[PDB]
Amino acid sequence: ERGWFDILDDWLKRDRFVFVGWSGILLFPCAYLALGGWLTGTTFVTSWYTHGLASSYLEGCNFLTVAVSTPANSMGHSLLLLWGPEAQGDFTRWCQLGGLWTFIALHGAFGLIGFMLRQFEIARLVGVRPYNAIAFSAPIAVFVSVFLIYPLGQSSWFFAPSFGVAAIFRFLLFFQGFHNWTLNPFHMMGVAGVLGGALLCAIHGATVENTLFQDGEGASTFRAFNPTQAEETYSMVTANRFWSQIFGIAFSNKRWLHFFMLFVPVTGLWMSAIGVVGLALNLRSYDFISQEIRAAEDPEFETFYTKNLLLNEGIRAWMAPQDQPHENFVFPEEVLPRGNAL
Amino acid sequence: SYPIFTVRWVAVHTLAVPTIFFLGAIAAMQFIQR
Amino acid sequence: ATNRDQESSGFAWWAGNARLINLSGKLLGAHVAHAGLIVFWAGAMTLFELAHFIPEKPMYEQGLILIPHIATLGWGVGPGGEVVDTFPFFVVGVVHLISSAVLGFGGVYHAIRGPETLEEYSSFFGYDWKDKNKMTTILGFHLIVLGIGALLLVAKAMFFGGLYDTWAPGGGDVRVITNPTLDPRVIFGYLLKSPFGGEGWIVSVNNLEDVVGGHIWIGLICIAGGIWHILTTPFGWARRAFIWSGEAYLSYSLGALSMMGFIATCFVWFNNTVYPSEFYGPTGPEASQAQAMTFLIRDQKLGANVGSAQGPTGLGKYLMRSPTGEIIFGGETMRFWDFRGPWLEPLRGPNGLDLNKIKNDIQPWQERRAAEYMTHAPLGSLNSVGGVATEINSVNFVSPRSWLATSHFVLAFFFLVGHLWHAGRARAAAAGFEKGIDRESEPVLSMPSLD
Amino acid sequence: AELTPEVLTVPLNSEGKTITLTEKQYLEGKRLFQYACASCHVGGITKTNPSLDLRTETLALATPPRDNIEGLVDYMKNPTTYDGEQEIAEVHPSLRSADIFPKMRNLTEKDLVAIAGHILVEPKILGDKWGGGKVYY
Amino acid sequence: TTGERPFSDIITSVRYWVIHSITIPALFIAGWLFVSTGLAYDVFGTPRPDSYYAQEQRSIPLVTDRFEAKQQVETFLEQLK
Amino acid sequence: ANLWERFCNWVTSTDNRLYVGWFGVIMIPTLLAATICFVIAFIAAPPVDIDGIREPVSGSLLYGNNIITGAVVPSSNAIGLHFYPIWEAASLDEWLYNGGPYQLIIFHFLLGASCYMGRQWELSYRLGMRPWICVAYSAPLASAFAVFLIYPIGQGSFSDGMPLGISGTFNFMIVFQAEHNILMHPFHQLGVAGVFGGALFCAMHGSLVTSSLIRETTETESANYGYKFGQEEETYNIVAAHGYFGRLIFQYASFNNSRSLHFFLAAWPVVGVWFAALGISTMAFNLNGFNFNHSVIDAKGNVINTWADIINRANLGMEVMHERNAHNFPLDLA
Ligand code: CLA
Ligand code: CLA
Ligand code: CLA
Ligand code: CLA
Ligand code: CLA
Ligand code: HEC
Ligand SMILES: CC1=C(/C=C/C(C)=C/C=C/C(C)=C/C=C/C=C(C)/C=C/C=C(C)/C=C/C2=C(C)CCCC2(C)C)C(C)(C)CCC1
Ligand SMILES: CC1=C(/C=C/C(C)=C/C=C/C(C)=C/C=C/C=C(C)/C=C/C=C(C)/C=C/C2=C(C)CCCC2(C)C)C(C)(C)CCC1
Ligand SMILES: CC1=C(/C=C/C(C)=C/C=C/C(C)=C/C=C/C=C(C)/C=C/C=C(C)/C=C/C2=C(C)CCCC2(C)C)C(C)(C)CCC1
Ligand SMILES: [Cl-]
Repeated sequence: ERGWFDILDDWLKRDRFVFVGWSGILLFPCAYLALGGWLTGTTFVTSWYTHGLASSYLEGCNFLTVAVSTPANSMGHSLLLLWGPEAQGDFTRWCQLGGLWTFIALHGAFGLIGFMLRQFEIARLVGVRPYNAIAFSAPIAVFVSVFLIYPLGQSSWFFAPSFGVAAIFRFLLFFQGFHNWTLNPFHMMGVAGVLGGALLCAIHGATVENTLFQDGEGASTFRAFNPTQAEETYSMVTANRFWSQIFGIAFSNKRWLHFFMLFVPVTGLWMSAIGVVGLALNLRSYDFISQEIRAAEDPEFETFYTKNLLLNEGIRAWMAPQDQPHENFVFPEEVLPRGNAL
Repeated sequence: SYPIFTVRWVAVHTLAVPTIFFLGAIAAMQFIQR
Repeated sequence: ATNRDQESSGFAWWAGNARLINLSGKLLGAHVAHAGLIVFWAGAMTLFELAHFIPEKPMYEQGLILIPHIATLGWGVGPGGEVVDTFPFFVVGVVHLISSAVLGFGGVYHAIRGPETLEEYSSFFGYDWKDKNKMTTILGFHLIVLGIGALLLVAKAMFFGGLYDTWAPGGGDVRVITNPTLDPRVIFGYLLKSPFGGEGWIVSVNNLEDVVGGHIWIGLICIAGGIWHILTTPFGWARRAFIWSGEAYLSYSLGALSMMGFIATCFVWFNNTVYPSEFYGPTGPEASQAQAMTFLIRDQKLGANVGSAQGPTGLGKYLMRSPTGEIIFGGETMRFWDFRGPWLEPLRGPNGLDLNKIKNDIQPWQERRAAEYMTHAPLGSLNSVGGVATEINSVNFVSPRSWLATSHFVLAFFFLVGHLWHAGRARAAAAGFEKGIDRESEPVLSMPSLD
Repeated sequence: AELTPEVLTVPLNSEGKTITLTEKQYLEGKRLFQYACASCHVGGITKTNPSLDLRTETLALATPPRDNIEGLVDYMKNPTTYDGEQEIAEVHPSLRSADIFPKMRNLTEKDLVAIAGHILVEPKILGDKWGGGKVYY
Repeated sequence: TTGERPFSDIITSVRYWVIHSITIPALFIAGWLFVSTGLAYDVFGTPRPDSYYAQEQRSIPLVTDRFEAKQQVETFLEQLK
Repeated sequence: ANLWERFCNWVTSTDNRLYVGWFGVIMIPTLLAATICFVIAFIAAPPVDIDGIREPVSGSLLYGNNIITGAVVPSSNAIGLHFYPIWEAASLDEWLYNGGPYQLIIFHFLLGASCYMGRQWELSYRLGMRPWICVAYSAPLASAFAVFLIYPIGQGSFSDGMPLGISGTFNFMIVFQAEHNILMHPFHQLGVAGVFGGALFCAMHGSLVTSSLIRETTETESANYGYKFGQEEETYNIVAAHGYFGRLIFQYASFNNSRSLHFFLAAWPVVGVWFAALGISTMAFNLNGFNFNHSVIDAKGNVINTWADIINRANLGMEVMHERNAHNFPLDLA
């Protein structure tokens, strides 16, 4: 049977400069539109009607301050389809109401699905194990938990991260002030995975490069390697002795080493995603009850935990009126928390 | 010897064509006054 | 194309300047051409600064780092650091710019036209990195040149107009240094001071007599050691401790420059004698003390007894004691009580800040100076918005002290990395394994196992 | 919203005469204010004495009144304390003290009017932000 | 190799540069005019420097209803005189 | 074989289970001193007057802390940058009140860790290795110098050094953002690219090599038994890995030279973390992140807020609340 399905399969899987595949039918439009929506919005589109903010090069923002901002809080969790009942097919209104945000987020979500299907599809054609696709589940878990689950637990898309450099920084600081997110052990595990992964990257790359065999005569050692050679290009035995004597322990199994390099950052990102799922519901690690009982009763008891809450209280009161304009917070000067003199 | 219009050709131009248009638009923005 | 590709030289293009290691004549060219770049920037940057300079604005409001260096030496300024004549700034710039053409010419000639190696052409200018006698002789010549350079500063100070003295009675002025400090207990006593707070090692030099006398001692020492290294050859203990190779010599200099960069970072951050605040702006400690002074003055004018005003913590609102008893400014500036500056010392008594002087002897010029320094604190954004990080746009300011300290910390750090890179490589190349482990001779395979 | 002649019309003196500035004067006032005054007065506050700001309501109750061009131009020649009782040229920049405040040496009478006009117009634009401090940033 | 013509072949060919010495500036100028004619403002609904606020108002025209948001923006746009 | 040569051959011996070496002769006592003091102080030290205002902060477990809130508290702001060894105090009780332990721990630790870096160079020399592993370690080492030594120097007090504790670290980060807007500084942004990218390339390299392991085992056993320590032949097929990853992106975006691949793995996080350390080290001298507060202005001159102005609101809340009793004058200039 060589019907139209099989002929199409043939064409999709040709060895070309950019492999396409069946997964490419999903991947390429959705990735292209998500990127094009971000460039279109950061270049031309305002956030005046949803946030009270300028957010495009057209308005005078720079690369750090442009964003595609989230819709207004009054939209709730509306899909904000261009043909939906809010924009009613009007492209200009759609832009002013924040339709580009759901546009980028939804096409991005399906684009990420398509990239992971591409990893599976190419792996199956070339004949390798699909561990690259498995590792890519961690970026997907982060994207889905931060950009979809988190706002879906909150009141509206408005509280999702906006797509911009400084807008994401605001997201970090909101999470400190409102959620005490540094205190959350799921974030802590994520930090461990990311910093541990950067550590392993640096140390493995440096170790290989400084245990190389002399396999050529030049002072540039890069040339003395052939992709099809059978021999290891560096000495695992010497590397093992160096680290055992420097650090006490060392890798001895090169397959374990590289699985571990996969395991550490992937697991960290997965842990951080779980904590953000909790924050969707305000299920925070905000307090230690035992500390609060002591501190309420004993005005001489002070720790770095109590010092940080005072900082969080400053963040909430001083940023909330501007950051949440739909709430209409009016905080007179006299109610603002402030230390002496400042 | 080689073709001119390939998949690679399309992929190159769906990126490069809007890029140049956007760069001209952003260059014009540097002369806008309030 | 002698040694101008990877196959002949062994070095790829991205390490292309390593192809010059044994080509003394081209290596001379690279060094001379580069010195021309240094002199070019000094000349051109001065002219740029001068073209952009308004004499009625303080230097530190105008982004100037070179003119302050010239003014400190006594050229173009008078009482209080006011600019009286911009012509010396012009001269210094022009002469450096003109000289860079001479150096660029010589550098380009030796680099591409002259003899690639100098050993065949001249045995005086030729050298082998491994010739310990020749290398210390070249070192000796350059120590004599450096020693002459330190004496040129002494000559300026003692015979050719003097130096700007921020501490001079009457507000600061150019002063001729007639009695430079020569007592070696003073000069070398600076070298044994702790580098910690209240001591500050050599960064604490606070008078021009010590600065000039230290350069007399440094001048002689360099000239003597230069003669010593011309007439001698390294001793046996020295021979066994060092690696003797071009890359090794480079690595030692990289370590030395890194150390000097870190010292310069602290000098411009704390010292207000050889970096006068009139020209560079107040130091961080200085501006913080100046705020305390400003509000003490304001509140005392409104009738407050600043000596007995208890602040919210129980410590004095305006005045308190240091851990050793001295009367100092209160608030968070308690950390800065080691600061000394000409606008503040008239209020100082044997026990520190004197309450009677505070009550009666504060002059309007001190109030002016403290308000100016408080409002030119060395804080500011990377796009030169002056003030704390939360300040709005309006003031286009970043202190010269911040520019000079941040740039030289970054440079000193990378030069420490360069020392480690090149010292480790020099050791490995001398011993013969900088290209990798010999498979048939892997040292670990001949060692007993650890367990 | 636009910078209109209405916005640029400010009191010339205490008797109720107004003067209408040009956009060029206003913009020149801003640049000269930044040059000579903003190191202490950014945003209409006073960093070395926060009790006194540059709000029009505060300037109206100065002695003599400073909420008009002539009062402000006189202040830049011969500044006084808030109650007019003392002359503070020795510690505040002015033409009288241009020898010790050198940035004042190249200010002309026309410059003083432009700076004055900036101080009087900015609150009409910024509202509470002018003289309000960090609370309104 | 995958059969397409090498990029280094193409971009050093006179024919490439004959074509793209026109198409590249033409696109740039089209982008410039999209802004200089003011068309970008109207396509995307972005305020000009003089249309963020009415002359004396200092409140944001913030959308506060879901299904009448389109009419709210149109109402805000009228009130610009 | 005299006694000094015997000692030198033991110090530098490649047969010790842990290499000592000349750097190790300084490393071992300083690290032991810092470790013992830290453990004792973390468990039992009494509260410390960090900001010099007679307002002691409790950092130890016995005084009401858990693992997350506990810290060794930086030394008093009244001390500034003065050297405060035990023998400069009238008593141990004074020394403890004023944060003496902090100074003892970080000075011994920074010495020991610098010698740890030298020790990495030294052993590579004794084994016939290339020497630059220590250059990779200089990135985390420079970062420790930045938050424990350089930042105190520029701000004039070890009381603004980073606390030795988990919540103390967060306090340090929040106040740093308030006073330098570090999120808006490109060196911190390069640092984030360094560690985000380092974690990405970590999982990337590990997944690709794991994906191309050569079948050497049955399904009931760990594939890790298919590699044998010291074997001569490579354990995965780099050509198949390149063939997969070249098609995932495009062919020329993929490495086929294992040496340059591994050099890139070394360089990206190390260079990134160097920039992070330089960010902290240069914000130590108050060259702060980009300030775009009120940068966008409308035709009338109304401020149009950007996301930068929202960040500024958060920074103000941190600024006005931190060290709430420590300021008497309106500007926090250090
Ligand atoms: C200060 C920076 C500096 C200096 C002084 C040098 C100097 C040198 N390099 Mg190095 N190099 C540098 C940076 C520098 N390099 C950088 C950044 C890289 C990385 C790209 C390299 C990579 C590199 C490689 C791969 C090689 C060198 C080589 C050389 C030597 C011979 C160059 C030659 O033959 O070119 C010939 C070039 C020309 C004839 C073109 C014009 C060159 C002239 C000098 C330009 C001067 C213009 C100037 C404005 C004129 C002023 C004249 C006026 C004063 C009268 C020379 C000593 C070569 C070498 O080692 O040989 C043994 C070599 O193979 N370099
Ligand atoms: C006096 C200082 C000095 C001197 C004479 C040398 C000399 C040498 N170095 Mg060393 N090095 C130094 C300092 C120095 N280095 C420092 C401070 C570092 C730490 C970063 C290094 C790190 C280093 C490494 C890692 C290596 C060398 C190597 C070498 C050899 C080849 C150099 C070359 O051809 O580069 C060619 C120059 C380039 C390819 C250009 C580099 C471009 C830089 C990164 C741009 C920097 C940005 C700029 C400052 C600002 C932006 C500009 C932009 C906006 C336009 C040569 C002997 C190589 C070697 O070991 O050979 C034996 C080598 O692998 N050096
Ligand atoms: C010692 C070095 C030094 C210092 C402290 C200063 C300081 C200053 N300069 Mg000067 N200048 C310098 C060197 C220096 N400059 C050099 C080399 C040039 C020629 C390019 C100039 C030409 C110059 C001009 C034309 C002007 C200044 C101006 C100024 C002032 C404002 C600077 C500013 O806004 O920066 C902006 C900040 C940056 C651009 C950040 C640069 C970030 C770099 C690229 C990172 C590099 C890191 C490292 C080196 C690379 C490592 C790579 C790694 C892989 C190893 C300030 C006083 C201005 C002024 O006010 O004049 C009166 C002005 O108009 N300078
Ligand atoms: C330190 C830098 C330096 C060094 C070590 C050399 C060394 C050499 N040069 Mg080169 N050269 C240099 C810089 C340098 N030059 C400069 C700056 C220029 C442009 C002026 C040249 C242009 C040049 C040419 C055209 C030629 C040489 C030649 C030579 C070789 C023979 C020189 C001789 O015997 O003169 C004998 C010594 C003297 C005549 C004494 C001169 C005293 C000077 C001019 C007065 C100033 C002295 C004082 C220390 C200067 C302070 C400078 C400081 C402020 C920066 C010798 C290898 C020759 C060569 O390569 O033959 C094949 C050759 O033909 N050089
Ligand atoms: C750039 C300047 C320079 C350089 C590169 C050299 C280089 C050299 N000198 Mg020369 N020397 C110089 C200037 C210089 N000298 C000057 C100006 C004088 C006159 C004072 C001398 C007088 C001199 C004598 C009498 C001797 C040398 C010798 C040597 C050789 C051995 C160096 C050595 O082991 O140091 C290593 C340093 C030490 C062993 C010092 C002790 C180690 C202490 C504990 C380190 C302390 C470091 C600490 C951080 C210090 C911080 C600052 C401190 C002052 C507080 C070496 C070739 C030796 C030689 O072989 O002569 C032929 C020798 O006997 N030199
Ligand atoms: C710091 C060194 C200052 C500079 C520079 C400028 N001003 Fe100032 N101003 C300063 C102080 C400490 C005070 C209070 C003086 C007092 O004791 O009363 C003032 C006051 C004014 C006022 C009066 C404000 C009011 O009465 O409400 C005005 C109108 C004023 N200053 C204007 C002004 C101008 C125009 C400046 C640039 C030429 C300028 N100031 C600079 C501190 C400082
Ligand atoms: C949204 C939407 C859509 C779409 C659209 C699109 C698809 C677009 C695209 C667009 C695009 C596609 C654009 C682009 C642009 C680009 C740009 C704008 C770029 C720039 C660049 C630059 C600027 C660069 C820079 C740099 C760097 C980065 C680094 C290196 C160096 C340099 C400096 C060069 C549709 C219609 C469907 C529908 C509706 C909605
Ligand atoms: C070798 C080499 C190199 C390098 C080179 C160099 C580094 C060079 C240098 C050069 C130089 C370093 C040059 C210089 C020159 C200069 C000049 C030419 C000048 C002139 C001047 C003038 C003409 C002036 C004028 C004036 C006056 C007099 C007055 C005022 C005004 C004015 C300014 C107008 C490279 C890397 C490329 C590579 C290859 C090899
Ligand atoms: C000018 C002046 C002055 C003076 C100064 C002086 C007098 C100085 C001196 C200086 C000096 C006099 C210095 C010295 C230095 C030294 C060093 C820096 C050393 C080093 C060493 C080393 C590095 C070694 C090493 C080693 C070892 C340890 C082991 C064996 C091997 C080897 C060799 C490697 C004063 C301050 C008064 C004032 C101001 C001005
Ligand atoms: Cl204070």
